[PDB]
Amino acid sequence: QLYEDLCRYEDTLSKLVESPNLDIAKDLIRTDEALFENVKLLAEYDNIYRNLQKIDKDSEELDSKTRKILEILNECHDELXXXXXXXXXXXXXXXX
Amino acid sequence: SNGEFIPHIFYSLHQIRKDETLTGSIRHRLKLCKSLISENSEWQDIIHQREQELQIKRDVLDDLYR
Amino acid sequence: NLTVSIKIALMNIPKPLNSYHIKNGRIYFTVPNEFEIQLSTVNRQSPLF
Repeated sequence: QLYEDLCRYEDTLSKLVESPNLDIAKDLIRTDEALFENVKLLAEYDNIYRNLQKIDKDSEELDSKTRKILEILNECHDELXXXXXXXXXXXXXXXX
Repeated sequence: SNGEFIPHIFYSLHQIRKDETLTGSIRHRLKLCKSLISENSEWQDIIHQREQELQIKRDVLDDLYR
Repeated sequence: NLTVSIKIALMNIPKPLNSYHIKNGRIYFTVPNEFEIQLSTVNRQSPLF
């Protein structure tokens, strides 16, 4: 709707230079008001989009933290079980 | 988009409506407005989704503490 | 599978690939076609950074 507004002005002026009435000017005025309102709304929408981006970044950060925790877990599992108990049993059988 | 370039056109348009170079300049600015707007309820829905992720994770940690 | 499931879980998986079956050590995902079979593949990797 914002583009037809910009085209109507050019068409009406192009018709005024060649000649072409008073009504089309009022049409231009209402067109003006509509265009202004649309622009403002658009700007607000842009700001809201920015907020959305921020939230996305936060989510990504939390995901990274979770990944690191998982990795530390896998290390702790690779550090430690029944084979040592069996070697302790055979060691007790060797000490006595 | 930018809303400062529109009253500048409306001033001259008012003058022309009250009465080639004047309308030529008006169109010269209107083209820049066309390229500007062309380059540049919905978001609400989106807002909720993003927060949905945050809420689930908070609930997990709360599962650890409680 | 716990390492791959979080990176796959974060990325934007396309719509025809939302359905998958995590198999023992792999991710086996399907999509029907023909040729007496179904277009299913097994995926497994290691990097994530």
